Amino acid sequence: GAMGSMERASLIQKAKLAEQAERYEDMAAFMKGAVEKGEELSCEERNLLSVAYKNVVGGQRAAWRVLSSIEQKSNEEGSEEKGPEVREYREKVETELQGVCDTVLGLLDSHLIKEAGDAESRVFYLKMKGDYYRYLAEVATGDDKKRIIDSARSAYQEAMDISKKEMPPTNPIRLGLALNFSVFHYEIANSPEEAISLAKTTFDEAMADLHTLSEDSYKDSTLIMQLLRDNLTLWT
Amino acid sequence: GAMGSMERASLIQKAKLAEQAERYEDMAAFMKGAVEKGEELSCEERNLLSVAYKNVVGGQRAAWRVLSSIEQKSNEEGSEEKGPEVREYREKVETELQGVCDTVLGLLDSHLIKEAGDAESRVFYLKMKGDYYRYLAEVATGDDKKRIIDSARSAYQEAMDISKKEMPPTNPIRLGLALNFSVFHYEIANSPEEAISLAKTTFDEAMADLHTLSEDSYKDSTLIMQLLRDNLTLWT
Amino acid sequence: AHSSPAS
Amino acid sequence: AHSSPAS
Ligand SMILES: [Ca+2]
Ligand SMILES: [Ca+2]
Ligand SMILES: [Cl-]
Ligand SMILES: [Cl-]
Ligand SMILES: [Cl-]
Ligand SMILES: [Cl-]
Ligand code: NA
Ligand code: NA
Ligand code: NA
Ligand code: NA
Ligand code: NA
Ligand code: NA
Repeated sequence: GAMGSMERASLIQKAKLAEQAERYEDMAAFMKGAVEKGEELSCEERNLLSVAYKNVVGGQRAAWRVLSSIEQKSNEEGSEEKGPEVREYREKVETELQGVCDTVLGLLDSHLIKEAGDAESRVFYLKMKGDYYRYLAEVATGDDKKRIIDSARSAYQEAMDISKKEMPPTNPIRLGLALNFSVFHYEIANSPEEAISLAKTTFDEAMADLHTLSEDSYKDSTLIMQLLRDNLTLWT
Repeated sequence: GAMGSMERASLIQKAKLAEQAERYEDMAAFMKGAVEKGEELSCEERNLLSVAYKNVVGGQRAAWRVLSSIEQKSNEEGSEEKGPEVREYREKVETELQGVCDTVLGLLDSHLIKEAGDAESRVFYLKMKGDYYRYLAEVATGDDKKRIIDSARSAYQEAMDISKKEMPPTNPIRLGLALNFSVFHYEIANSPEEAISLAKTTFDEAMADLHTLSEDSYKDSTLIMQLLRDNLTLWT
Repeated sequence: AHSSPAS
Repeated sequence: AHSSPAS
């Protein structure tokens, strides 16, 4: 509650400064503070929340992958025993990553999702819930791996159901949701055919709706469509 | 003292893992822990110490410069009053930066410098002392600005005196010391002519000693000489 | 694979 | 200006 004494508007202002300074841990703490003021977030504020924690967890995920690769190489045949240090430090990074994911999921559960009535906010937060369960799933190995995966799947599915009912196929949130659910299928759920089908249907349905858009909206939608195409090119 | 229960060798091992994972705050904490074991550092360990804190403070310096530029633009004519937030957050980053600098200077004073008898270690640590007083000077404005600058100058000068007596002109530590003292003159001490003279004499004296070097040492020395040339090109 | 950017 | 790299 270290941000409890700062005004909501000052927290948002400082989150934007932290972004300019590439101080994403600060940015996340400011936006957590803003969320804990208890008011719903605007579109811009939701983006700030997402940018901050995307960059924090992004650094942790990249570090975890470096360390996991070293750990796995240490457990091949002919590898010298180097002691517990690699495992220990990988566990340290993994625990910090899980703590960030838990923090985000806690904000969504208390009480961003329950107060989100509009499709754009509700889908945004449910996508975020899927994303941060997906990051937990990337590092999970024990008894709860399956339940973490199902938690991600359930959040993404509720978001998809709403987005398909309430949003046009070119909406960037809908597009980024489908992109990420497709990555979930490919990388987490061992369902590459589901991933490919989802990416292709999403891309084709957005293509057929581009004619309705302004030039600026067209640029926003085609940016995410190109990521879908990039993945299909990687996967096929 | 959170590293007090970990073996020195494990701290060094984990510092090297953190470097591979680009986790420089972790790396700095591991190397601080290793220093606090009380034994002198090897050449490789000194480099690890330097890499860790260079990258930590490097991120803070870059953020401070972004925020200071915003702060200065907020104080021009025709600028809207946005409240205390820019100043506050710049101060926050500045205080964290000063705390890192103080931590390094404290390690050097307790007791790296006093135990360093060889020229290569003593010059390395005195250069570091100059460097971290220089970083403090970059953000200093009040009554102690002049004493901070003189502290940097004094450390660099003692390092120069030893390096000139005890090291060849191509030694990479000697070269990087002179490079940094030249930047001190140009950017901190308002002495651009001293900066230029130092860079040119350093470069010319190393050039005349390259013929004594192996190919690998030649590569190490010419790398730093090119930075001296780059600065001279910027400054003349 | 690429996942979604922040807007 | 450039300052010294870490080796
Ligand atoms: Ca509502
Ligand atoms: Ca000694
Ligand atoms: Cl550890
Ligand atoms: Cl699936
Ligand atoms: Cl602040
Ligand atoms: Cl001077
Ligand atoms: Na208020
Ligand atoms: Na070991
Ligand atoms: Na709608
Ligand atoms: Na020991
Ligand atoms: Na304000
Ligand atoms: Na010597």
